[PDB]
Amino acid sequence: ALTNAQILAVIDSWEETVGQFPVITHHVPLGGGLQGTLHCYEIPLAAPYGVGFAKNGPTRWQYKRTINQVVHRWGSHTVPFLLEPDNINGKTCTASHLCHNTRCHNPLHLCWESLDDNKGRNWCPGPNGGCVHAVVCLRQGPLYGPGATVAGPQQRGSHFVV
Amino acid sequence: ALTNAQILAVIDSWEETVGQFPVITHHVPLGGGLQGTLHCYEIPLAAPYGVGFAKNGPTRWQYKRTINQVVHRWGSHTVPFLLEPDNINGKTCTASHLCHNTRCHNPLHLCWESLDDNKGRNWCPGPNGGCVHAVVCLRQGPLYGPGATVAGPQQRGSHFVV
DNA sequence: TTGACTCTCTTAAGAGAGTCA
DNA sequence: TTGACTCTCTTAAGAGAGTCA
Ligand SMILES: [Mg+2]
Ligand SMILES: [Mg+2]
Ligand SMILES: [Zn+2]
Ligand SMILES: [Zn+2]
Ligand SMILES: [Zn+2]
Ligand SMILES: [Zn+2]
Repeated sequence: ALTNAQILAVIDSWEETVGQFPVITHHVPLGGGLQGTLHCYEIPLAAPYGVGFAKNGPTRWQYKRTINQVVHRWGSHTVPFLLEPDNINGKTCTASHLCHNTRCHNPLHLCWESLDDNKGRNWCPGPNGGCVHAVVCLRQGPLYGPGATVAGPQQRGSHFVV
Repeated sequence: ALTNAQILAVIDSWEETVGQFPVITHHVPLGGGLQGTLHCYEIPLAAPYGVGFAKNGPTRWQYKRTINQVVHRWGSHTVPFLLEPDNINGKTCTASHLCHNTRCHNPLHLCWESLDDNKGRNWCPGPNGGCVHAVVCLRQGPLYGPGATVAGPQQRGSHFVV
């Protein structure tokens, strides 16, 4: 809600509830031929999810609290960042999964950044493969690699140069 | 329907027309602190665009030819790839700008790949900065870099470990 | 046959809000 | 007040199809 105290209280309640989610170990590529271990705090697959949580989409959830008799609701991964600016360079800030695991609500696996920065982590080589993200990646992005291009640049005639 | 010879004739007429688009020289980052040059063949900003071309969206165009009284229409960047497979790994193939310049229709600046591969080139370090795309990038992706993350992973209590 | 407009849709990373019990 | 559902929207890389003269 409006007060910093009320916001800190929302963050504290969220952390307490998510801290009781099942902790699932995931071994992950780091880049550079190395592997690491992440501990994700995963929201349940079906109701009940936890106090204050409800599912609004196949992999979308919301957290809600009643403050001053009014319901306040947020995207379930945005709560850690309620005291941060909600935009940057005129772009909306988004909750970004460093573990690339949507059900995870571990705030040690989340950052707050533009949707472009968020998306781009999918292709990052990872913290041991050359990640240059100032807020460093926790793993190599799941889509990093050579790709599967069907056809490359080509011309039939002689009208074009690179 | 259309024979492979009719398709080649469409590609040839498309190349003839695109080859007469204004050619703009762009200096671009290659990665590794190096600079290179790309020559983009840019569709005009407003009508007329060129024989067979029409705008269906702010940065979307289509190419149209009528053959034996039947109207055929294609996305304006898909024409170079009409003799190629149109899917791979269960994913639709898309025209992917190696020059990251949507108005460009230079077929030497295009490849044909999944939408995920396509998007990922936005963050590639480039052909002189560590690109691992099998069909190599022509330049560093426009969104490559440290990013502008507003807040990193953090917790208020001690409920979480990474 | 052609040009110049019109409309809505896909994907996968993210969102806000209403209806009931 | 709290839970469990419902719906559509945003973005930026990409698409298909209709109308009129
Ligand atoms: Mg993400
Ligand atoms: Mg692209
Ligand atoms: Zn996680
Ligand atoms: Zn990274
Ligand atoms: Zn180009
Ligand atoms: Zn590349």
